[PDB]
Amino acid sequence: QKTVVVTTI
Amino acid sequence: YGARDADTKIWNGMVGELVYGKADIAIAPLTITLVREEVIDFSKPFMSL
Amino acid sequence: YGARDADTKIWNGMVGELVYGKADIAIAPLTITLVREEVIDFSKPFMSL
Repeated sequence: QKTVVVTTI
Repeated sequence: YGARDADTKIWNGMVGELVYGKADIAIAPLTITLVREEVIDFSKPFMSL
Repeated sequence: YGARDADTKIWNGMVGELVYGKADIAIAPLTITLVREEVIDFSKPFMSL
């Protein structure tokens, strides 16, 4: 399965 | 973090990065507000303030 | 308020009325927990205790 793309700041 | 640009109606920031595409999750200090809740899907609060 | 039982597996309270048939909304001091969240459908908190 794909890699989940977290978006922090 | 995120806001609707009232002229262009276009989001920006971490809310706009997953409404409009290239993000799957936003584990970050994203305050639970009403104008964000209408477009994204918050968990229950992990931190109160 | 509501909890399972290790004998008959029956919710007893306001969570018992929502799960089975006897209610539609339970505006009340229900505390957002994990064991309730699996069977009923809470909202963003109105009261932070």
